[PDB]
Amino acid sequence: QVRGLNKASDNAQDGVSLIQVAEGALSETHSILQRMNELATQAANDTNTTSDRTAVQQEINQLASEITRIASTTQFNTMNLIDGNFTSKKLQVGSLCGQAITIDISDM
Amino acid sequence: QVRGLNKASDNAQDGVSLIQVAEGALSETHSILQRMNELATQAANDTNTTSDRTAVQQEINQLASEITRIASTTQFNTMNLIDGNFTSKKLQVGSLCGQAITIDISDMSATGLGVSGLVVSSFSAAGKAMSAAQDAISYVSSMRSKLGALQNRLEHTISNLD
Amino acid sequence: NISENTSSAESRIRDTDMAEEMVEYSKNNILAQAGQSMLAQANQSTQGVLSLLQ
Amino acid sequence: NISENTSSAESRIRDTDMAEEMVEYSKNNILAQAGQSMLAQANQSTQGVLSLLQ
Amino acid sequence: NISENTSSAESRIRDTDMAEEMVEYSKNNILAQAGQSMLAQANQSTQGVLSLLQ
Amino acid sequence: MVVQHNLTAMNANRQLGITTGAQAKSSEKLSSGYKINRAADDAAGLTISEKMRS
Amino acid sequence: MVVQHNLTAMNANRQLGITTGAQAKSSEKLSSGYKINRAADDAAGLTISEKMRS
Amino acid sequence: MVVQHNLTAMNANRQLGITTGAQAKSSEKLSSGYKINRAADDAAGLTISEKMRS
Repeated sequence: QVRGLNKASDNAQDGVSLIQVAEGALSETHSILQRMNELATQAANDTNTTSDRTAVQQEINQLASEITRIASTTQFNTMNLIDGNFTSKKLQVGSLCGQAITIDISDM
Repeated sequence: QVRGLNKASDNAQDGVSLIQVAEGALSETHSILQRMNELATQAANDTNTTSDRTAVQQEINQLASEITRIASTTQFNTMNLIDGNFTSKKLQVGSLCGQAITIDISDMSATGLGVSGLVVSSFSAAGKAMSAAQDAISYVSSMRSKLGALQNRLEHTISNLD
Repeated sequence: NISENTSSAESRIRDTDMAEEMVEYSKNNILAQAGQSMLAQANQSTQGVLSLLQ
Repeated sequence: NISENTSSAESRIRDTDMAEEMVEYSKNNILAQAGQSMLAQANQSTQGVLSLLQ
Repeated sequence: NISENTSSAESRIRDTDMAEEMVEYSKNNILAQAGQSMLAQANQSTQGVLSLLQ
Repeated sequence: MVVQHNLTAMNANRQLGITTGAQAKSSEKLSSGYKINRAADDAAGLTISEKMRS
Repeated sequence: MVVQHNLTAMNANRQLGITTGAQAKSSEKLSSGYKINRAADDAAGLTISEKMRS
Repeated sequence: MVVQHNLTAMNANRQLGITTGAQAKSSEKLSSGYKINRAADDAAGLTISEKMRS
């Protein structure tokens, strides 16, 4: 029980540590979406002529490539965390067979 | 991963740092083109006599050479940045094989912007030279709009990799 | 402008970040004291031979 | 008159509001002083290892 | 006029820019304070020998 | 704690950098007097301002 | 335990050496103010920094 | 450590010399108001300037 509970305690920290990578990566998806909202708010104004909305669009394309780059690149231990493949992954957080917690992360 | 992400952060900053050299060179291409448009607007007026449009033309020929000198001379780590040949160039922006960001920079020579040979000896040609220099301000705006939007990916990348 | 940006470029490579390096300096400073402590105790460790029927 | 209006328009887009920007400067000047304080405290914070039967 | 232009030329070459030079001065006042800091720490570096079973 | 990785310090270093970044990008607007120095500040604000300058 | 070779102390010694090697590589960067003091720190970064100094 | 040779300190003494030397070569220009005080600063800066002074 003690040996098992100590691997369980370490697995819950391998679990916290994994979460903080994803919760950290999505912290810049906010910085990018807060920027895309504000850019789109600027580009909505009918004082911008075509050349100014393509000047906005260069960043709204570059930043959307960035949200995909954060998602396909953020990994922990060679596993992608927020591409939508971190579905149904179970942490073993006790001494006995199948005392799970489930990690399940939608596509970002 | 930690060692590799720290090189990816260092390379994304080596990317921001390159971009600033290009972006800050095209800032004087704008300032030369703002002057060529103002010179062309002045030479267009047919109150100018011939000698006083060739007096404008001396500054337009010299400033067009200066746009080509900004273009062929601006370098980062000995690579030319706005001669047209900084294309297909990549930043390794992660720990793994081929996690790229791409840097492409259209030609910013006086030929690449169509301001080679702005002719201002008449209202017809000096208006043609206003049109050309306002298109070239529009091109240098659109290229600096790419190099700026790209520095915003990399500031988010460095905030992310760190 | 190019001089300023390439000074910034060469600084980002070559200058010591006095904050980030003082983090690494101070790890090693405490490890040296912890390793000198562990060595000072290692030379005491085999004193336990001397009570051994001698 | 169109020049005075479109000058006023460009100045709205691009000149620094020095009033506003000196708010945002002085936030960061305090946060940098507080961050240097916290980094300087953090480097000393693991001096706690050394009493520890060492 | 040639005197004002060749004064402006020699003042380009030889008078200090007090603006620029107070950048380069203040880098060095900090690096000297930081070098004296590292040298002060470095003289106390080998204080770690003395606990060592001695 | 761990002697080998002062993560209290490494996070404090990471945050100090984010803050000296915001400081150097603010100080640029006050020394120059412009809100868009670089097209990275506002791609429309640049593109529009160059048309209003024109 | 063997009396003739204190292997716990030889490990502690050999780890003390690796620690004060790293400590001198830090102290050098703080005292000089350069990250790359020598080509063993970054051959690419020494090479690029000389082309940028140039 | 070697107790006889504090090279952590000898390198720091040496790099402090480079720093407090460079500081006195800067301080000379602020106290004097001139960039080239000595022909060692710029042989052409001195030589050109004396013809402009003349």
